[PDB]
Amino acid sequence: QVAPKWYQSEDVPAPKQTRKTARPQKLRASLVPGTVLILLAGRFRGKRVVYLKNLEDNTLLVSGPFKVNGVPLRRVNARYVIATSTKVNVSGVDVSKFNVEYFAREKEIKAERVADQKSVDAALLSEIKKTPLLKQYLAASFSLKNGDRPHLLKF
Amino acid sequence: GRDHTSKQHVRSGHRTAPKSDNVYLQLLVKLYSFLARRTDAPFNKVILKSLFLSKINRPPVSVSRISRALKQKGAAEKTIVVVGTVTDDNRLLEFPKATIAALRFTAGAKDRILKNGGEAITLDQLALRAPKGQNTLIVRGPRNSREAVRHFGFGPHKGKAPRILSKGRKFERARGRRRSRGFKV
Amino acid sequence: PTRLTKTRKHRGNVSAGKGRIGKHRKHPGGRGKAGGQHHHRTNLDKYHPGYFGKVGMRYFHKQQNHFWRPEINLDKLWTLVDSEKKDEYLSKSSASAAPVIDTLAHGYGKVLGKGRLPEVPVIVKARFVSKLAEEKIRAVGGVVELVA
RNA sequence: GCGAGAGACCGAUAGCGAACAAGUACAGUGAUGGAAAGAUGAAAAGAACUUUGAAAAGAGAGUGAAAAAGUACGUGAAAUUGUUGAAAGGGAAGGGCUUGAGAUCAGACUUGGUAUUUUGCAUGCUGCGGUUUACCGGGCCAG
RNA sequence: GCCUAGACCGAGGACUGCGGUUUUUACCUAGGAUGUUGGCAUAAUGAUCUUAAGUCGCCCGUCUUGAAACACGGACCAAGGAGUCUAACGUCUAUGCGAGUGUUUGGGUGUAAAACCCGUACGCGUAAUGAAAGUGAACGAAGGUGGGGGCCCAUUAGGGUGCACCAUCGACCGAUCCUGAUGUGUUCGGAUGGAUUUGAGUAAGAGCAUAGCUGUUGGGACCCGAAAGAUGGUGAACUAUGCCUG
RNA sequence: GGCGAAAGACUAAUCGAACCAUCUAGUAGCUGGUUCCUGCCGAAGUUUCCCUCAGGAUAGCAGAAGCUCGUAUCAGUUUUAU
RNA sequence: UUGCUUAAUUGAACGUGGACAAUUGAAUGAAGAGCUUUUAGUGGGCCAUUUUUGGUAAGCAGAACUGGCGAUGCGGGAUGA
RNA sequence: AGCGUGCUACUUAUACUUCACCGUGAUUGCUGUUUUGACGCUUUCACGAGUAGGCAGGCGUGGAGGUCAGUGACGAAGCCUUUGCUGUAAAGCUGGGUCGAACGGCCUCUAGUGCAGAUCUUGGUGGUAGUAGCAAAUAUUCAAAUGAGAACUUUGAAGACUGA
Repeated sequence: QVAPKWYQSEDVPAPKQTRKTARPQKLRASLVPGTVLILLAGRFRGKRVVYLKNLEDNTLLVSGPFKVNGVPLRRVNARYVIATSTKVNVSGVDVSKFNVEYFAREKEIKAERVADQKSVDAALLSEIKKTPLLKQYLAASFSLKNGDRPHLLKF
Repeated sequence: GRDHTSKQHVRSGHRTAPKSDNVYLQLLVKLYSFLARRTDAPFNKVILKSLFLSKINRPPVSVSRISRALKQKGAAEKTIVVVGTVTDDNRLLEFPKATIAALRFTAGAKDRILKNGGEAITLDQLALRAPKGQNTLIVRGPRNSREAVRHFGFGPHKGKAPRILSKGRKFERARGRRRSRGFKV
Repeated sequence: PTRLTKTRKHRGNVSAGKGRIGKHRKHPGGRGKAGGQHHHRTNLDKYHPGYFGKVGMRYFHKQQNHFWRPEINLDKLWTLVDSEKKDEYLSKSSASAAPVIDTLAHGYGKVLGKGRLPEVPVIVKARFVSKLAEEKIRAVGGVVELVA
């Protein structure tokens, strides 16, 4: 067999200096807070939800609202979401306290999270009541019927 | 596809190393590989090439050639460099005093040089007293005086020697070598 | 060594380097020097001119000892002088006392005159000398003594 | 021919034709021609005895380190064949490339580090496997 | 000039560079991928084998302009099976010594076919040329001219010296042809001077020895293959013919 | 050589010259075969001579070893002039 | 310089010395130029365009130039040197 | 979906462009940091068809000199095998099974050294294939015995034939 030689060093060289400085994410124009979204993947696929805040994790903060849909406050990915043209005035909804660590991983649900869900749902519902059939629209699931062509549909 | 104007993957056709496996010859190549690479003197690159040459391309240089080279105008005190064997010549009537650097000296050649107050150094000692080959004079032996060259390019009206085993009146002298026996070529 | 021959490299290739068309055969062209005047004439004429025919007279029972006469030139004549006394001889030699060089006892027949001598008298003993060799020897003050 | 000593020789289709009852068996009127054929085991200890069978044999048993050594004898290849298992199969089969399915194999929770508890050693607690959630960091596959 | 949609790839591995912003001995998109998140580690992933499907795929070797051929060999398997050795050589390479070189026919010695030691001859080389008798290589710094690596002096250039080698003109030796001095066993000698002649020559030696690949010749000569020829013997138990006896 | 009322018949399944052994591994310009891998380069069927025409030698084409040098002066090309 | 040549101091050939430098005297290109040794296989060829001879013609016979096949796969011509 | 003609888009070669990796050739640099590899390391660019043929580097087999104070009866060599791994390959190494006595690596040396073919040699084994076939010579049958077993042996009875 071919024996190893003294000159076959095992030292691991350091990597070169990388010039990949990350630059902030660009969202689509259709993703404006208060816009109603359709979730395309996950457990809640087909659910219509309300977009509240753009988190720093490059994700979107979204509510059902829970009392309407059963979808709680959670993050979603922009690329797994169809942004419709319907909008809800969310100027009266305080989404300031929600950040990345709010969703940090620590069934039994946190009391603070449930209270925040209720507090957000209050203002969200009070605004939703203004537009007729919006509450009925949210609670219904989206699906593709026979003959719907998404390349022709307006959302 | 490419239209090749020349032949592809052609080696240079020059020796890049000695065919020999002499360990001491390889130390001279090591020493003169460094000098040729690191000095930028033309003498160093010439010596490095000569160390690669085969035996017939390093003919012996007689002690008479060195005598004739030392007799050039202003060359009486130059360091004679011979990449090969320096041999004796009994035909010389006198030999001057000079420093000769050579791969090998015969017993006779070394004797005469020292007997006349000269110095016989090797090529490694040369790199000490002349790392750039200052004040040197490279001498080469006669290549076409070899016996095998007598028969090269033999043909009609060429004047080269036939490849023959025996020499005499009965050995390729009649027809084609004599106009009384047909023709002469 | 058989292992460095090309026979070991030709293994696996059909013709062993002899070609498929030519088909290495027993003796195409004949044996030895066959056809030297018929179908090998183009080779003998080109490379061995003078091969065919007779030149000169025969010599029945040629004894090569008669023609023994090795040559020595004048540029090599001082090598026959004893090595240890060469330098002493080259300095003190005169017409009253010059070194004697017996070329015959060293195995030479004729002294030829190529080269130049040291400007030193010598007494050369030879069976034969050339005209120019003896002129050069007397020119340095020497002489040639013919022996048998 | 007689008697010795050797080898970078051959190793049972080789080396003499002949490692063996080989110039033998055998062929040809004859002159002549001319093979094949080595190896159980350390030792026959070569299978006593019972049973089925007309017997050969078989099944038990026994000897043996081994019967996957039984004289049809060391090992026991391939062609070819049997049984079992798997699989495919409309006038061949076989191959390459690509993926699927089934089978097989491989691999980082690394010789992972951090405090931890008990199990275990000759020993006067010390090298160190053991355990589970913590913390840090890693591997691989993806967004 | 600006906006915008998608696909493939991420080689390299401290720094060094060119630029840009300079708010700066700082930072950057500027000499090649990083950041973050999830899952898995009884598996996601990869490979191989068998098989299905899609697509392509004629049976190899051979001679041949041309083979899948309705050209030839090949049922299958194992084992054996074909450029070898030698004498003498050419080129090239390696090694030793080098105007020399080669111990090994032989002797001495021995730890006995070894190893070690010795030397005369001899071979090849160092001189050629002529059929031969024979003769036998410096006018010169071993010549001149044009190049010529390298070295020296310069300071781009340039100058000097210029080995090998190339082209060329000469000189020297031998042969052939011519000329024909002093002389003489009066027919010998051959100085000197020449010639669109010639040599495998000189012109500061390069060889010898061993080994190796390759090529050559002779050998069985890469392996197998005739129809033939010769030498010495064996057969008329078949058959042909004659005879003897049935 | 024999023998032949003759067919080139027969002479031990052998006859337009038996069989046996040897010379002998006879010679073959002709047929068949010629055994591992990868890398790099890579042809010719043309010239002249040969009782040469299924073969050789020769030149050409190819490889290998290189050697002297380092852009010198070279080219399956154009232009100009002739 | 010469022994050649001219009536000759004329020439012819080879030179000494002096001047003319990067447009040193067209373009384009140059995996560089030159030189040598040694040896293999080959010496049955065939096809296409164009020119062309014999022949009624031929997948016929014989030439010229080039390119191919042989020695070569791959995409197209269904198939095909 | 023919013929003549025009246009637009589209399809896809081992071709071209960019990138990766392999090799070859050239090329940059490397000893006062050459440092236990300079026959090495390293930078860059271009290139890669191939019979006959040439050359180079390697793989494998029998034996030889040296070395591994190498492996091995606690199992060498051999053989079988979706146990795999390594190499472009020649091949090498390994898991399991079988087996029973020697064998390998590395540096060199050496050769009777590598097979698919030669109507190859010797040996063995198939398909064909339970197939062709076992059909001339008139002709057999019953019983008993023997025997494990009787178309086929023996004996008896019969029927036949050879027909001097």
